[PDB]
Amino acid sequence: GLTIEQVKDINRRMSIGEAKARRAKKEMVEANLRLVISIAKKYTNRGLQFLDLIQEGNIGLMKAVDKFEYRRGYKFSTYATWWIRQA
DNA sequence: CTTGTTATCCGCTCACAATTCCACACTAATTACGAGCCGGAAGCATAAAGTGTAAAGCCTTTTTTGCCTAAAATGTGATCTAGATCACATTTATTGCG
Repeated sequence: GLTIEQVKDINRRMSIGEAKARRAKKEMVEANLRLVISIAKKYTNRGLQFLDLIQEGNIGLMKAVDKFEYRRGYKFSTYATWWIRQA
């Protein structure tokens, strides 16, 4: 129900906001890889290998960083490790 | 003097255990719990057309039974001729020999 010319304008500016945020979150999911292996000692030999253990650990950190609020009393080193041990 | 290829050396990843049967005896650790949720099935009686089972109800055919009796098979024993029986004693005829 939109013009083929203007419909592109809506999406072209969405790739700008998601890009400035994506690259900005690539620095938090790289310097915090030490916390993933830290709590990865509670689910070692059980049924899944260690190589596939930090798999659900890295995906969890990338989820918490997105739903994180710097304007909140709780820090990140505690709020992020919540979704990690959940995956 | 500097440069190259080549030879020797090392540590490394790599490929690589072969005399031949059986018997007896023995053996395993670990991820926080509780409340709420949807799940399968506990096997419940239901009910129907459909199916295949299970009583025994008179017919017909087979098979054992008891039957009757007309006609054929079956002892009676004392006398009497045609038959049989043993053992191993002595007499007889067979083919040749000389």
